[PDB]
Amino acid sequence: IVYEHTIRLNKAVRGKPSKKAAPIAIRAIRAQVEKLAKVEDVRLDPSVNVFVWSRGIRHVPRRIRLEVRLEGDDEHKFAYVINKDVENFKHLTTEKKGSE
Amino acid sequence: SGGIGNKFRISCGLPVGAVINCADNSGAKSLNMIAVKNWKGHLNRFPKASVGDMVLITVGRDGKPELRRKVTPAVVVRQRKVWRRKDGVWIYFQDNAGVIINPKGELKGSSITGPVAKEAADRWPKISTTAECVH
Amino acid sequence: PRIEHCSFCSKPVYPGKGICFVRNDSRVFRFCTSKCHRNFKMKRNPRKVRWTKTYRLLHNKDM
Amino acid sequence: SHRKFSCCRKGNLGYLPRKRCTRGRGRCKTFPPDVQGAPIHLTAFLGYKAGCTHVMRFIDHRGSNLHNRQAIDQATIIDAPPMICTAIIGYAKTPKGLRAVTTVWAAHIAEPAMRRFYRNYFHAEKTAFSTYMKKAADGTYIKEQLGRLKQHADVIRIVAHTQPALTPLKQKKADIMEIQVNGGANVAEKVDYAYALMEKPISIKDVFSVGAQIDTISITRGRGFEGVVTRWGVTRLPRKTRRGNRKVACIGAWHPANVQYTVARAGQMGYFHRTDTNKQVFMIDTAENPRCCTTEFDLTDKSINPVGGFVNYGRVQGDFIMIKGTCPGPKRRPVVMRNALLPHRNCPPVQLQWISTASKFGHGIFETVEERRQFYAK
Amino acid sequence: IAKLDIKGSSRGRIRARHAAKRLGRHSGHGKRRGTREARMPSKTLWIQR
RNA sequence: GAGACCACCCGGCGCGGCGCUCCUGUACGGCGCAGAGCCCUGCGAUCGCCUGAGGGACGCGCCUGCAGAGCGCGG
RNA sequence: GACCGCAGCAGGACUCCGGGGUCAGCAGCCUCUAGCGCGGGAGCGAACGCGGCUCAGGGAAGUCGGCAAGCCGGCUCCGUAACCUCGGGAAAAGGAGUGGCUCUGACGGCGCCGGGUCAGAACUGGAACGGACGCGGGGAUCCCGACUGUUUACUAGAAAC
Repeated sequence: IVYEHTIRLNKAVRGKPSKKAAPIAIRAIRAQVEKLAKVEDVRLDPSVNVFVWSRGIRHVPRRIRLEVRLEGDDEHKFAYVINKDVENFKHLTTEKKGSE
Repeated sequence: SGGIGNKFRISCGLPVGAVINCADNSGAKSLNMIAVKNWKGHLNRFPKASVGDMVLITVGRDGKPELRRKVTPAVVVRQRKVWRRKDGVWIYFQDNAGVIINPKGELKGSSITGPVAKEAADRWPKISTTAECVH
Repeated sequence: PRIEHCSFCSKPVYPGKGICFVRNDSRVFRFCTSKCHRNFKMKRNPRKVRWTKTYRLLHNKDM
Repeated sequence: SHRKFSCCRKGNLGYLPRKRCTRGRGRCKTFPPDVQGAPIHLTAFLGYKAGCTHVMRFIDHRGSNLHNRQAIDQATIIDAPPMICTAIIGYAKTPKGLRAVTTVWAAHIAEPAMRRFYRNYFHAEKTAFSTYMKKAADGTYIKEQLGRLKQHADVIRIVAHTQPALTPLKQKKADIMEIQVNGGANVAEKVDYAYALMEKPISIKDVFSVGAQIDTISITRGRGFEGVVTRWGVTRLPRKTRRGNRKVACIGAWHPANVQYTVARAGQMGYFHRTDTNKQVFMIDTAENPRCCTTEFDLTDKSINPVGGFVNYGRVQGDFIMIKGTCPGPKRRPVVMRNALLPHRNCPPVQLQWISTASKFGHGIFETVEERRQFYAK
Repeated sequence: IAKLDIKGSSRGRIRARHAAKRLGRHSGHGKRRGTREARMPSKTLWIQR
């Protein structure tokens, strides 16, 4: 099962100090994936870590398209997320593809 | 009495220690405020004057020698801070200004220079008649 | 209702809104909002700014 | 020494203690006087606050500064969900104040009303009223109990469930506000008015006549634990001050060696239950009317829902009531309105000539959305 | 095992400003923030002269 | 709508999108038979057109895509 | 980066070599090289501090006193008093410009090459230019000491020496 969702980092880093914007965003992208994936472990591809930190530590990209593929079973349930490249987000929402 | 009529409170902008401009042809170039008539002061409150509040002012060195070294009653015609009349219009005058008036309200000199606010006119009539424009 | 027009924006100003100001030359100018007023303090020509009706008239979008 | 120059103790002491209000929302506490022989009317209603307006009106006040002159005043719109009588409550005048006698509920309690009894509805027993519903609904137990209330209790009240779904509030649990039949000719007449209204919708238009003065009681907006400078209005101590300028310099004199009740100190600055009084109701109208906010001056249909929507509120589906003046409380807050206890003797007659419907959100130059599509055209 | 480059910094932008300065594009009275003697020594014109 | 932790008001929340409305002031780019002039046959700060545009949003109406109410703990 | 301060202490310890860019500069502010993430981390953004930022109108009326903030500043060009030990004051005071482009003139070597400095113009930027950074507020007197210098390390930097 792979879920592709748009994650508003800007609507997450708001409410936290600017000097620590980027760390809070990484953690936020780890909290949100767990709720959507209904998993207990989130592993972030190094490529997402590049993207979120690309702008800097004070301001981050407003949104990052994330491909959340659950790759965990046997009660390990690790969910892997890799940043997908899109030109822009118009009619974009969670778009689950595939099944067990 | 001399100031006659009822004025709805308008926001008050000029406290004491203010050199309001003087538009009269009396020749007082500038007036420095000393007090506003009928001010019951609360502790540590500078007394303040709105458009049309009789204030006692002292003419500065720039002004004519005779009026200097004396407290003269004046009525503020223009206040820079915006004031809301009951119409709900918010109006702000370009530069703070005053006209020297008698306890009766007779001005020291006939001419009033530039705009005069409508609240000054109701309280003090002589200004109203000589006003070039009542804005 | 009663609607005036701004001395800068030229957008109809509904009653109760806007700051009305009187200049040194004894003329009332009704500013639309803080924006109509702040752009007028430094007299950035209304024509140069594209949001004012006056530029739209000059650029002919209004015709 | 002594006080030297004389000032005042800042802050009314009657309102102390300044604490988070324990009552869930505004409570009546005192109801209007009975005045036996008056027109039989209900005293109070409950609403939810909405965004403010900027109405323009004409003042026919003899011997006044603005007599016969156009003026603008500020009013707060309140959505009025139509209420339903859910029960009749009796009170007997007794040596210890008011003691209650024989409260009777309706044959069927309303579904929102049932939700009030349980903390959660879905995950709950839902067993409340099970015996009562079977006990009543045959119209016999209801009649005899109502008869007891009429015989042994002088003061009669209508328990009213308000409907939260009609308004945008996510409350979803009916709140119950007591209303009091007042002016009934004799004790019997009041009970019969209530029984007709049992399980029946009442809208605010029935409760409050237009142009009357009413009292707004609400839990006020708060800002959290605050410093003395805002909580009590004490003057800021001089800039150069070790340990910080914002604080009362001396909390007591040596001989009254304790902190006095009146001494200013930090406290929760909000959520106090507060009542304003004698505020006129400028317009009472159904929001459904397409022209509910139109005027002869308007020359367009003009509807209550403002352009861009009421900020921090919903679409005011029905019965908007505007009170001139700002009622206590933030938007989306329960506000009980009651007929005023001590109305201002001299009231300017209410003649609204225009009501502003321009976008509350942002600076809006468009009274109706249509004029805005017209301004931008293509 | 690998050795990476010095990651030398861009000297492209600097190149353009220095060529335009040769034509005098950036020599406006506001841009210079140094005394006229420092920019061209007043002794130096004389030593050449 | 309440907040130091708490407590309180509420609850299948919310996450994304879609509209509206507002904020800002014509977006990138394309085109020009605009441009002081220098000049190879091109360079050019800007200028106009597209473009009351583009961008954004915490308010507001929805929401089609995920979802959302313990097979906890007490009772 | 291990010395000495009870110690792996925002403290005190002598030099050597010292790239680019804006700039007058071994300045400030960025950067190659070169090092490296320190008595830990997460929530939460209440009071109240501590380090800044801004404020309508007026402005010292505050106060023991403009304490503190704030104003000014770079560059070019005019304009620069009283007094005076004529050396100064003096950056007195007081104004004008400053941006980016399109260009034209002055200077070492045509047979090709030097070097960016200065002027002088156009044309254009919401009516903006030292756009960050570095970076005097000014005048009127009076009282002491002439001043450059030295001082009671851990409460007095002066009129004292």
